[PDB]
Amino acid sequence: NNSLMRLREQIVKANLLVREASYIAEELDKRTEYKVTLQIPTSSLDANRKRGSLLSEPAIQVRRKGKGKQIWSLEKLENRLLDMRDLYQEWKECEEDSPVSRSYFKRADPFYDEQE
Amino acid sequence: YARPIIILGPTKDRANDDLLSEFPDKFGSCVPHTTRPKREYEIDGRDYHFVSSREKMEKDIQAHKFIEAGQYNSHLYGTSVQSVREVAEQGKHCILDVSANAVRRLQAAHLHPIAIFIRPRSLENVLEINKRITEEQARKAFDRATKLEQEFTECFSAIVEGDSFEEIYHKVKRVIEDLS
Repeated sequence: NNSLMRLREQIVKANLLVREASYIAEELDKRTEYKVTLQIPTSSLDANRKRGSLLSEPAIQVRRKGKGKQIWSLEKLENRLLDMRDLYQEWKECEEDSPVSRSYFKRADPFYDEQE
Repeated sequence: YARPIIILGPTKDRANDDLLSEFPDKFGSCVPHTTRPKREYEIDGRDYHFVSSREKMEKDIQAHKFIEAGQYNSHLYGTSVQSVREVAEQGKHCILDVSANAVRRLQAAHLHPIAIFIRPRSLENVLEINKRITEEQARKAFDRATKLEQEFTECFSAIVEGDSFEEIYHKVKRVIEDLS
């Protein structure tokens, strides 16, 4: 049951982060849905755990309207948050409002990956 | 070949956004150049054309290789004729967020832009079409729009007016389709 308690605490962590990502995304007018799901990483298979152990850890379903859906790892959301927070504070502190500043914020998208 | 777009006047930015997000197959934004390093969530040739040499770029700016160039937070950003040109070939109207001077520059480059000035009838008119802006802020827009029309009248393909942004957006839509 230690894998249960570990999974449980991870799902709590992910539950919160997904909420913070969603909010910043909304503020920056880059609306994006973050949903928590499971995945079974290759590590869980190569770690020959005791039978009865859960293989799952949280992963993040990332959805953007008229674009598609993708999975991020929790670690990846956690890292991207470093960038989203940065971009947000940069936005909140910008006193510029020029063609270049506008475009800079419009184009900056750490929230979803075009993948093409 | 689709004609590039520049909207000007009050509410231009919301009009710009709505066109891009509401009709994404017909409208596009071009890829600007920047001297800023690429970040992990960006992609060369999609987010920006990332340039390795600020000096080469400053030189290209001085030689009018961009229709608009600026600095923001230590880095140079430029919009090039070829980027604009490249969106147009793909049958999309390049939605351009650029100064009114970029219009003569686009004209000369043979891009045949569609420049549209959203013209407010009064100070309260701004309050009608820009219900978001404040009384202090709505005033200074009329002043910018009057001086804008005084200088660049001859650069406009069309001028739109309304009592609501709904009326104006509707009209911007029609001017574009009419002139192409």
